[PDB]
Amino acid sequence: EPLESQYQVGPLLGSGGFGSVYSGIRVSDNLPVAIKHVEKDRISDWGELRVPMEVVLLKKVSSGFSGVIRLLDWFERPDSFVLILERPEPVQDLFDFITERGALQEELARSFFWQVLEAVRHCHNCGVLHRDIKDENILIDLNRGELKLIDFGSGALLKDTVYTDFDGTRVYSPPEWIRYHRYHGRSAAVWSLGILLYDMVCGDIPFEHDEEIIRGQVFFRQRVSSECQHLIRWCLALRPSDRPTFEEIQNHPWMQDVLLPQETAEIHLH
Ligand SMILES: O=C(Nc1cnccc1O[C@H]1CCNC1)c1csc(-c2c(F)cccc2F)n1
Repeated sequence: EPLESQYQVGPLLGSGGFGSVYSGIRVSDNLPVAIKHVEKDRISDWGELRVPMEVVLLKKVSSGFSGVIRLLDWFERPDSFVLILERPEPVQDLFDFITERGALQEELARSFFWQVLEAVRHCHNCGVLHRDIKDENILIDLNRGELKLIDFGSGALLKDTVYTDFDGTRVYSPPEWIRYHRYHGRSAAVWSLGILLYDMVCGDIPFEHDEEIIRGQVFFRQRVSSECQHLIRWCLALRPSDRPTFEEIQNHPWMQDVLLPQETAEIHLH
């Protein structure tokens, strides 16, 4: 029951706005894990089963489907919570992967983007809005060609009314947030997915400054097919209601004939 006695702690994987995250092994069966610490003073969103809203969201999405890193257990300490999360091995985040490869071939980006869409749909089906979809928050299980979302620490319960709070990543945030401090969940998620898909096929994000986000003119700095460009620009429609639904994204001509994850690993990752 001590954290100490169930887990051998390994080295730090990263720290930041979300807390500090370490590699670990579960002693009972040697299962690789990740161990995330969050200081209670740093938590502003709370929920109940009293825990961080992050733990509520995780428990909602962690019933089995493999497109999210699951919450395996958690602990409360006097000044912090400790979350025990899945750890694939070998693994690499998508930011690192794109940094190393540069812009992804479209077949690969299609496979990755499709898996992200399936994972986001799973979250929304479980009643969870992630609100920080980006390269750094997507892990690639390199052996199986499977992508997995991490970091629910800026997420919220999914609702149909306006959100007036945001603490995700600004350059992935939509023009309605920038201009009005208001957004709806789904259409804000589709904007972020447009930013993400551009990042995959171009190797960097399309917008740095607020003025570029609100102008929403997309320039392509690498060669990208016309169908991919069209999907990106649709996702990045300035008016929220002009963006595609997940169903419309997944029916788009660019999204046809996706590789399976295992095929994807055999072709592009092995
Ligand atoms: O939940 C996860 N991670 C996380 C959560 N909540 C906030 C941040 C999180 O991650 C931080 C560490 C890596 N960058 C961000 C997680 C599980 S496995 C893992 C991971 C890995 F096993 C190898 C390399 C990088 C990894 F991310 N991460």
